[PDB]
Amino acid sequence: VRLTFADIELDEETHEVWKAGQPVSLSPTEFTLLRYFVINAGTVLSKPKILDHVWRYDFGGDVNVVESYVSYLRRKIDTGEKRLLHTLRGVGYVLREPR
Amino acid sequence: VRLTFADIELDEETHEVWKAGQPVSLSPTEFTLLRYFVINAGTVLSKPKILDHVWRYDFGGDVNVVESYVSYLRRKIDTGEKRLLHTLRGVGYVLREPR
Amino acid sequence: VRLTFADIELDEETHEVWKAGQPVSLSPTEFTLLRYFVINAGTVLSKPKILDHVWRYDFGGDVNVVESYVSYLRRKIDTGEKRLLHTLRGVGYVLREPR
Amino acid sequence: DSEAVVAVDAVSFTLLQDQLQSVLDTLSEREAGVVRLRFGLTDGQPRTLDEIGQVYGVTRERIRQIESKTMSKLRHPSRSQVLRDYL
Repeated sequence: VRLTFADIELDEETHEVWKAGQPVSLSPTEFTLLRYFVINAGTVLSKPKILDHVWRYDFGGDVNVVESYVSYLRRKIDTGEKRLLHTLRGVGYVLREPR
Repeated sequence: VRLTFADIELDEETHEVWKAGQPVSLSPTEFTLLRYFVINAGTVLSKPKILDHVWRYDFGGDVNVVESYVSYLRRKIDTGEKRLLHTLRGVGYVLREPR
Repeated sequence: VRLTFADIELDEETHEVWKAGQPVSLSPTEFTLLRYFVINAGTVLSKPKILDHVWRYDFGGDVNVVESYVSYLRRKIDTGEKRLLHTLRGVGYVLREPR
Repeated sequence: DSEAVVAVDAVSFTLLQDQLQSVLDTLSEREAGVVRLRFGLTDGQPRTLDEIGQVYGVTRERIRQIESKTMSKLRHPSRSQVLRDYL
């Protein structure tokens, strides 16, 4: 029932994420964002898509909050400047494996 | 029919506990809280669902009652500040083995 | 087949009871109640099921009858204020020994 | 024509609208209104917790609790079975 890809292993029931096998704590919104990313590994998700699903439907703010959350997740799990959390300009973010 | 979680021992047949070698007493509502926590051990319980499962369905009161009850638990089950029974802000309560 | 707990003794044939071998005369109603709690020793028993089983289903009025019962047993079989038939408020009563 | 109306899903949608209206009516008026303005059924905009709180005179935490309770009781077997076929 766990959602995993490469080095990320998220267990919803126990509510924990593993990045090479040590405890690491995230804020919730970031946690459900990571859950949305992992459940759709290899498929790019649009910015309004993420805003409507992982944030509330009536989010009246500005977009860059999602980019701040993505930066949080990247600096949390993706240490190097070559990342597994890829970004496609104008289309959004995705969690594939680099080729 | 018995209930166990590491150093936590619960028998619901005659409603008794033992922690690390000393039986203790507890209120019925908080006892039912502990029973729910140990049957759903390893799984996160949301406070909505917690109240719906342990207290009255038509409970029109506030939400700080569950915080008071879990505090009453914590001053009886785990002495250390690092906590066997843990809290996730905005997601609810959970029971774990300390890491 | 004669049933005892700790030192209190009961016969299901001659319906005589021994308070650690001491004589006692008991009314039939709480006699059957006591016989009940001996036959299911190791379990806490609450008024809904007390008046359901040891009292007729037609009894739909007062509820404090079992409290008065346990009061007469308390004054009768135990001299000390600390009684072997412990009471858990809201979940009824249980038959144990001090730890 | 991808954008053309299929003329059958429209009938399905309007019947779903009527059935959802009836199901919401089965519940209490307070909870039905909370759900309606939370999901934007009367109008296009789905209102926020602060908006429903300021229009109903109730604390936002209490409104969240009552919304969760309404959702849980709306997940009830008969309603779920009735709405299942519309998918």
